[PDB]
Order: sequence, then C-alpha cells, then structure tokens
Amino acid sequence: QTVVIQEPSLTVSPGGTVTLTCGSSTGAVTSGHYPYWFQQKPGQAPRTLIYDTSNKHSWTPARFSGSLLGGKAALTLSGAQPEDEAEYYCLLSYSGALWVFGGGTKLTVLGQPKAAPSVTLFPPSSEELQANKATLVCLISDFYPGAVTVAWKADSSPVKAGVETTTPSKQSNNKYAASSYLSLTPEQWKSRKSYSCQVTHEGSTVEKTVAPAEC
Amino acid sequence: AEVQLVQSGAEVKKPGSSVKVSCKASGGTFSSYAISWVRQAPGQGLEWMGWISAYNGNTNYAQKLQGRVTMTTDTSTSTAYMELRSLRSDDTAVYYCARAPNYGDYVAFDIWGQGTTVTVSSASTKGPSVFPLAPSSKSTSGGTAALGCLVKDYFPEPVTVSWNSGALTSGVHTFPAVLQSSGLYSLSSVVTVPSSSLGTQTYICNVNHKPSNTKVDKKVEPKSC
Amino acid sequence: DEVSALRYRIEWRPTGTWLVAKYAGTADETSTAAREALESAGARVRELVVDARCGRDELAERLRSVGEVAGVLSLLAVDEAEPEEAPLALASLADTLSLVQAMVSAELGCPLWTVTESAVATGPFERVRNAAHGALWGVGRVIALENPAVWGGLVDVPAGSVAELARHLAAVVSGGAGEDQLALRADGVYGRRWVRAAAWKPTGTVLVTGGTGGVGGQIARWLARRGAPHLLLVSRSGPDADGAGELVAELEALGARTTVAACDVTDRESVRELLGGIGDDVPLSAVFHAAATLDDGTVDTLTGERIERASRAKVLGARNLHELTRELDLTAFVLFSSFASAFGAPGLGGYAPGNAYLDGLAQQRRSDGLPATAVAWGTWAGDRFRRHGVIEMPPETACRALQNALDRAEVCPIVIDVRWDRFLLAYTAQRPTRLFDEI
Repeated sequence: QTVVIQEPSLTVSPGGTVTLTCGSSTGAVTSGHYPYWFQQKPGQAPRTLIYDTSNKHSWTPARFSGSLLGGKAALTLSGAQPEDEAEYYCLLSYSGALWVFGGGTKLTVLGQPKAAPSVTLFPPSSEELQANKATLVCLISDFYPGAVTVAWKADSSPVKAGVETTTPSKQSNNKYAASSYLSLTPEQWKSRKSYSCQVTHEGSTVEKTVAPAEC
Repeated sequence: AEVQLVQSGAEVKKPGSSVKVSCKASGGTFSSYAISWVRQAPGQGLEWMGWISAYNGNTNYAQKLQGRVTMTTDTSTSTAYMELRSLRSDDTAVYYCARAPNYGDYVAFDIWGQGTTVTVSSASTKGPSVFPLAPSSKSTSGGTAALGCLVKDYFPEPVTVSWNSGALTSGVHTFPAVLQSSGLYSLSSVVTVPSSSLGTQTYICNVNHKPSNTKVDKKVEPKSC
Repeated sequence: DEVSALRYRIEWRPTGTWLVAKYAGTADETSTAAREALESAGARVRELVVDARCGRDELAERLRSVGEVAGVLSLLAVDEAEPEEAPLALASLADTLSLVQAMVSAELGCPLWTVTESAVATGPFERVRNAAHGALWGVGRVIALENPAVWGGLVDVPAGSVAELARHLAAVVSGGAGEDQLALRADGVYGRRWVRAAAWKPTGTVLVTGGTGGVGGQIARWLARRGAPHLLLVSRSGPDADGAGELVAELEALGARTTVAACDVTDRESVRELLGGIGDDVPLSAVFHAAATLDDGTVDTLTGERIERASRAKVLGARNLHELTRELDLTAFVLFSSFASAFGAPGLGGYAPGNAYLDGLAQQRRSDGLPATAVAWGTWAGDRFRRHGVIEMPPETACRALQNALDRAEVCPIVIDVRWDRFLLAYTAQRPTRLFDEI
C-alpha cells in the first residue's frame, strides 16, 4: 500500500528559503503523479498553491514554487514571511483513480525570540479529595516555540498513570499555552514524598514539584 | 475560480449512527466535474475518502471505507452529499469537499469547502464539577501568587469562566480544555494576584456550562497550614 | 461466427458574410485561396485572426460586433507545427474548442468548418502528417452530436495544397449531400465511411501498460491463457496496486513467469529504465498500451488544457513507447483506441482526442514500416449506453476478436457489439449523418 512521506516539521527564519519534499514508497514521484501542494494555516481549510507538479494558481504567492528534485516532489519557499507559518500537504495520483496524501510538514516561521515556558503546578484540592482525589494540574504559559514535551515524575517516573496533556494554543501574546493533568487515587497521592511536572521546550526543562505533606 | 463550495453545518453523533454532509457548488457550471471528499482527525493529516461524478453519478471509494460510505449528487440543488454509516469514535474529523475551478480538470482539488466538523462520542452531556486551586503559602516571591479553579468532567465543549462576576480580568488565563479517554473535558482557569491581597480580597470563579444550564460559583480561599 | 458480427473498419468512398478563423502569419496562402473560392459563390469574406490559446470570453465579445454571419471556416490546423512538446497541446485544438464555445456564447446560429492538412490519409498510399490534428476530428465528431447548430464538419486536404480547396469548398459548405467528414484529394473528393470487415503467438517478454488495473488485467490473463512465456505488467502503482498479489499468482498458474513494475509511462526516463531492466535472456517482443484516460463531461466546458493533461498516460505513453521501440524488432505494438474516436457519443469529448492520436500513430507507424495496431474498442466487463445501442462485450469475446485482428495484421480495426436498430435512431435523433450509409 503506497505511503507518501513528507518531513514532519521544518523551521525557517523570515527571509530564509526552505524546501519541502514529498517521496513515495512505491517509487520515483514523477509528473504522471500530478503532484499538488496545499497550505493549511491553523483553523482554516486547505488552500492549493501548486497543481500538476509546478503550476501556480493566481492566489499562489510568487515566492512558492513546485518542482521535481531527484525522485521526490519539492515545494520551495524563498524569502519566507511570518504569514507562511502553516502545514503543507502534497497529494499524488496513482492506479485506479486513487489519491494518497503525505503526512504534512509543520513549517514554523520564527517571528519572535525563543521564550521558555512558565509552569504552575497545583496539588489536588482538599475538596477534590472527595471520592478519588487525583488531578495534579500543570499549567504551561508564554513560550515562543509553540511545542513542549511534558514528563511527570513521582520521585521515580509515572507517565503510564493518567497523564493527559493539551496541544499548544496561541495566547494574546502570540506565545503558546498548554496544560497537563495527572490522575491518581488519593492513597497514590499520599503514598509519595513528592510529584514533579517537567516541561521541556527547545532542549531546556522547566520543573515544579508539590509534596502531599506540607503546603 | 469563482466557484465556491459551502458545506453543511457542524454535526455531533453517537457510535452506530450516520452523518450526511452536504457540499453545494455555487458560482459556476456543476455538471462536468467530480466532487472529491477528504477528512482530517483532530491535529492529524488530510486523508482521501473518494470522489462522486456530478456527470454520471460514478464513485471511487477509499478501500478502508467501502461498505460504510455513499457519495451522491443532486444536479437539481447543484450539491454533492457524502454519507458515512455505522460511525465509531475514530470517525471524528473535519470533512472537506473539493473540485476544479471553472474550466478545470474532472477529478481535481483546486477549490475547497470550508469543512464540516463531525464529532462522534459516547457523550452523555454532563455538567462540570469545579474545585478550587488554592494559592501557595510559599514566598512573597516577586509579590504575586497564582490561584485558580479546576473545571472537571463536562461534555458539550463550550464552558465559560469569569472572575469576581467579571470585575477581575487582569492576570486571568483560562486554558483550552483537555479531552479525556472518557469522552469528557476538564479545563483550568488561573489568576495571578498580589500575595498582600490574599485574605483581605475575595476571589470567586463563576463557571457557566450552558449546554447543561449549570452556573456554579466557587470561592477559592487560602489554605489553613 | 460470433466475433465477425462486431468487427468493422473506416474506408474512404468517393462522394461529393463568412469568417475565416486563422492565426496571424499562418495559412496566408490557404486563406487567400479560401476567400477567392467563397466570394466566387456570392458571400462577403472577412478575416477573423485569432491569438495563441484565445480566452473564449474576449472572442465571444469580438463576435458580438461583426454583425449577422452566415458561416465560418477555420485554418487554425493549417500550416501548423508541433514545437517538440506534448502532442495534444496543439494551439488549434485548444482554440477550435474555445472558438465553438464563443460562437455559441455570441449566438451566431451559423455552423463552423475546420480544414486540416493530411490529418486523415484516404487509404494506405497516403501518410498521416501529424497524428494530433486527428484530435480535431475526434472532438469535432462529438461536438456535432452535442450541438448540431454550431458544427458544419471537417475537411482534410493534401499537406500544402490550396488547389483542392479552390474548386470544391463552395460546394462542401452549401452542398445538400449531408457529408460532414470529407477528404479533398487530386483524384477527386472522398467521404468518411463505416463498413464491416472480411475474414500470432506471444514471445520473449510482452509488456502491458495499465496491466495492474482492469482491461490490462484481462489482457494480462488473456495473454497468459494464450500461452505467453514472460509478462511485464506496468502501472504507476505496480506491485502496490490492489490485488496485484493475487493477479501474478492467478497467471503464474497459467505458465507465465510475470513481473509487476511501478512505471510512469508519461515520463521518457521512467520507461527507458523499465526497458533497460528486462533480462537480455528474455527480450521485449510485443507491447499492449492499455493505460486509461478518465475525463467525463460535455464539450460545453471541456478545454484543450483539460484534454491534454488528462490523456498523457494513454498519449505520451504511446509517443514514449513508440519512440523507444522504433529501432527494435517486436511482434505487436497494440494501442487501445475506442468508439469515441470511431463515431463519438455525447459526453466522450474527453476520450475522443486521445484515441484519435493512437489511431493516427498506428497508421503513420505501419506507413514507416513498423508493426502497429490501433483497436477501437466498444464497452467491456464490470444503463444509459446499453439503451442507446452499444452493449458490453465479455472480456474473452473482445480478446479473441483482437487475436484475429493481429493474425490479419490490420492497422485500425473497430471491435464493438452494436444493436444497429436503436443505435442509428439514437445517433441521428438530433443530427442526420451519412457515415453509416454502407451497412
């Protein structure tokens, strides 16, 4: 079954040129595969920038360009602008009126400086310690790189236990927010010296710790 | 080009039911074209569903769907329908219609619908339980302390949190909800406030989940430690 | 017996204010000769010069000026090149379609006559000059049946001769003959005609394009039950095609060592590296170019751009596999045409042009001394067409019918089960034809 592979994510700076590719498992992507290129800003529907390997629509910005680069299809952004931060999908034509999409590339355009997340960890409320306690609330706020990794510790390392982490969301700031929630039974909560929430953004970890004993 | 496609409004469904999404094509001739359909699960990629011919009512379907999907055209209303039977949870997605512009190819993706969000869930439309997130006893710090409340386990997604019946806006951040394994949402609203105020000035979070017409006010107080 | 009844062929039996649509600096010699012959039968000639790939909207508004018009001749396909590119780019195809569309918009209610230069060849002594102009004939045949009012007919003329025009044209445009598919020559004038037909073994490897899909799938397993040694099935999907697994197994059973390859027949390279990959031990002996086109709709909206783009596999695949086998000795070079090029039915405008090319290429191949076969198929295996005369042929019935067509080594055999009583009345309902006369 044909698989079409794009780079999961790529980062470019304003003015930079970046080049996305679209390969197929079954062989050389070539212009009989009628490659399309689509752009999906968040919240929106796909807009189509390229059809028929290299053809532009009137609404396609000049700075976008479709090509065959050695066995894959390629979209090339030249002099990138903040407004090109988007997901880009390629689509290929096979066989019996089949079409198969690539997984997408998350193209990030760096529009401000790196900003580390603020992290606020709340323990279970004494009132939420009703039937089953649970809910350690980790709140993550203000971080230009809209991407973080969350890792819960219990002295040791729980992860398995109900960890539910939000996707990142844009703030008024134009920085990003996220939340993570650890679900426990209250005996599980009481049973440890401490619990820690470890947010890691762009290589560096921020961390908060609460202790089921003292405030 | 000036062909638009406008889709049916949002749909919410339970497992085992059906959904018929519409795609009306205004702004150009309708007859000599295949409408193609594509879906996208929350924060995942575009996947190809199939195409219906507006010319001779022919259909090619994505194998993984065959027997569950039916695509139709109403030359009369100038609209295409996509219908998905026996839905289960992983059928949650935004569904898109696409076709050529005004003198373009038969099977094409140049023009897009705006999308229809279809949610399938075991649901049971419940009201949220809100708990206080008491502020820290810890250091005066840089003079602030965070307090909030936790709005746990509500169904239909929209919920609203004000502070001091709207009077307190400075330093409120309320976080987009997390969707649990249980099909339910929790979210948190936090306020940063001056720690000199803690135990003179009062804070009540007013949470409103109108799909359960549940208005709850929670006084969040300092701890007794 | 059985097959003979559904076997036919084209012959050319002898029977006998205006605008001139022309490109700037093209046909000049043939335009002045056309104007002379036209006013010589009482009608004012005025030139309608056309821009390369004309926007139908601007041409519609230039026709809403000229005033009452009694007819229009087209020299777009006359004195034309094919700048070393895709065969169905051809400006004159894109512009006959946008011309017809624009007349219908401007509401002239006068017909259009397209002339072509050695596009047809009236028997195996003449040659087909450029197989692409054949597309004009295909599409032109399906414009007739979709909009009689606007289509006069086609008229083929020796490469660069104005002479044959000068005498006859007067007649052809006003003549009550009801001939719409004419060929002017030195030895008189000829009409296009449908007639019934009179009463091989595979070697080395034989390649089939579309071989992983249906039709090609039946050709692949027919070629094996007829005892083929080695089968190379190619397609964009190749092995990853649905049921490509159960296909090789099904005819590996029938004494055929077959291999399924991914290949884009449209790309000169992708096929070169496919042809260089066949073992020296098992050389390439025959090809069956069955790669499909899929483009429905009406000539209302259909453009040269849409046709060219949707037909590459069939068309570029032909022009590629021809190009890369011309200097190799192979048994059969079988192109799959269809009834869309043969007579052409409403809504087959997207199929006619491509198969017209295939029709031309076989002719101009056996012309040049190469073993070509351009089978014009009717319908095949698994409602609006079963009623209008044409009925489906079983796979084996069609294939066996090909078996003889190669034995005879005929160039352009038609192969189609047609219940004639309904078909004639369904084909003539809106516009009288003189094509089926000799049945």
